[PDB]
Amino acid sequence: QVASEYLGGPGGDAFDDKALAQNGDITRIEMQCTDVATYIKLRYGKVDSRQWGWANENCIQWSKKGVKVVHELSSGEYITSAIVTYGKYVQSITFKTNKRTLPRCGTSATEKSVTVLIPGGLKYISGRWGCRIDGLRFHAKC
Amino acid sequence: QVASEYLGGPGGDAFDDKALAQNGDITRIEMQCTDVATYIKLRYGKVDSRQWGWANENCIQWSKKGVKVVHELSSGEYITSAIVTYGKYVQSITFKTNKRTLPRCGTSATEKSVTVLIPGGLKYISGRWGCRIDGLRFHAKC
Ligand SMILES: OC[C@H]1O[C@H](O[C@H]2O[C@H](CO)[C@@H](O)[C@H](O)[C@H]2O)[C@H](O)[C@@H](O)[C@@H]1O
Ligand SMILES: OC[C@H]1O[C@H](O[C@H]2O[C@H](CO)[C@@H](O)[C@H](O)[C@H]2O)[C@H](O)[C@@H](O)[C@@H]1O
Repeated sequence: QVASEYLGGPGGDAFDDKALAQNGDITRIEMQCTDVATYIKLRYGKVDSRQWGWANENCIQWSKKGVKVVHELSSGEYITSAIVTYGKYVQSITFKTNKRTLPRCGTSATEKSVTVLIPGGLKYISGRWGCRIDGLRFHAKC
Repeated sequence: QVASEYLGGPGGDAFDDKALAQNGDITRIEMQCTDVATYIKLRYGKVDSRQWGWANENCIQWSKKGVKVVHELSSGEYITSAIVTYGKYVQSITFKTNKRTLPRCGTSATEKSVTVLIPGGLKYISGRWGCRIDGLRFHAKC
């Protein structure tokens, strides 16, 4: 059960998709994307997680909201790396799969950048959330 | 298994430790170090690789040489992060493990930098080499 280091800060509430991933492979990525990433929501098999971020509409006081971005993954498509910029919060996320690169969620990439290899493909994510994505951790199929 | 991008230039000869890595986890890191890193040589279990770099002593016409730096990894110690600065060649390499940060090899770190995180630990390296380290690629365990 390999896992990256936790990337981000201590705010928000803890979430962990571990149990949900027992449905199977990640089949879908949903995020909300502006100058930063404001939520992430993965689908394991047929089942979506909760919306991890943009806890409520009044969050518009502390950041932009953004556009709902979906990447449906095809059979046998696995997320094998992520470029993450982060500090107190997750700022931007760029996923790469064994089949294609995907656009960055979060047009600003000015904070500390890190390229995370995800051995075996991404199995699931954990992290912390509130108005946005306080932090992420990548759990690998390894 | 999952691997990073190739970091560096097109010169030298390709090398690949994949087959050697079947002999075990990385137990030792040897590099030659001046203002830049001029070779790298890992040990996989008890099996040493060839010296990847500093092909011969007249390489001194094209860069400084540097000193031999050896770091032995303890049992259960693995490389979780590599900061590489590079351009036409690899310039500097800073390894971090799950137990410590090792000193940078290559005192100059002015070239383009990338921090590669490897959850579960680096399994092996590949790349290109001649008088120095033309390029490096990092391979995870799955
Ligand atoms: O509701 C008041 C606060 O809203 C935000 O704080 C929430 O969301 C943050 C980012 O996800 C979390 O770090 C934090 O713990 C949550 O309370 C806003 O960022 C705060 O500045 C507001 O005080
Ligand atoms: O053999 C003379 C050459 O030495 C150097 O080139 C070798 O090492 C380089 C760096 O590792 C490689 O890029 C190159 O492929 C090798 O031939 C030097 O860089 C050359 O100028 C010399 O001709």
